[PDB]
Amino acid sequence: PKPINVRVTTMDAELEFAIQPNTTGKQLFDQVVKTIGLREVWYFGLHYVDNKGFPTWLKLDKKVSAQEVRKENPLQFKFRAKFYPEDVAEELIQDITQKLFFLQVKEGILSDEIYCPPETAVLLGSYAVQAKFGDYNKEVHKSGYLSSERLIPQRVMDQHKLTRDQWEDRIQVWHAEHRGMLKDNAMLEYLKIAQDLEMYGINYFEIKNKKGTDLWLGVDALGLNIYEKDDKLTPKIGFPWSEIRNISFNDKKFVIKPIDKKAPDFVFYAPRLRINKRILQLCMGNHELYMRRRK
Repeated sequence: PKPINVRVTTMDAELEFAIQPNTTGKQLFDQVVKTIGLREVWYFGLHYVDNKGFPTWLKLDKKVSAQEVRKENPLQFKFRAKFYPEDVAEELIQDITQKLFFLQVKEGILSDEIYCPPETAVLLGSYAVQAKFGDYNKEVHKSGYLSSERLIPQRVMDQHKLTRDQWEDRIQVWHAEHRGMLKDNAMLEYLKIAQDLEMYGINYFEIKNKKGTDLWLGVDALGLNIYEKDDKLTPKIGFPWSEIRNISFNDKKFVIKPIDKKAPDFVFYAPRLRINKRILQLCMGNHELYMRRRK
């Protein structure tokens, strides 16, 4: 039948090939991972922009052609991590997987999505520089060698009095300390530091309690967190996956039901059904992976 042209990018590559009207999301996903030689498939998914302009995750047990992908030639998909390990250093197996996590997390730090304090930004940048440039080399890494790099999150640059040049100098000092460090190990060290950031690995959603107070829900590899609207850093209430019997989803509502029956149910409301559906998907996926690491 009539071929459908698609294009899939990962953090550092683009793939372009054709699929058929009957091709399922799983079949497309399978073609992608096999092409790049990635086997740790449980972390990843394909997202696309729907016909209304909303980023959406591709459903694997459904025809690609049946999912309202923005109609264009080629269809555009991004292959990205949807789930994060609990500890990158002990769980990730392949260099490719580790690289794609490094690139994706670094993107979120450099875009200011993931709050990073200044000294951490400098340490992180030093590993990214070691990964990209290799060992510091006086001979070729002369002043301004970091001039065209996005090194530091803009919000960090903005809340301080240092200049671009001075940030570079701080990174260079740390870059010099990493001498001999192989690229894959620099990426791993980067991820070990980022993992410790308070906003790392969390999807945030606007929600309200029954009182109508505006809050945030965070969903991550470890469980659920409830935050006050003005502070995404420090949870007010935490619900580890180990402590959750069930999360019921009814229309716009959610109800977190504890394993400990002596604890009460916690009820929340999300503003749009679209968002609620995605909360459900992330809860399901993270809970499922949580069980695996333990058994």
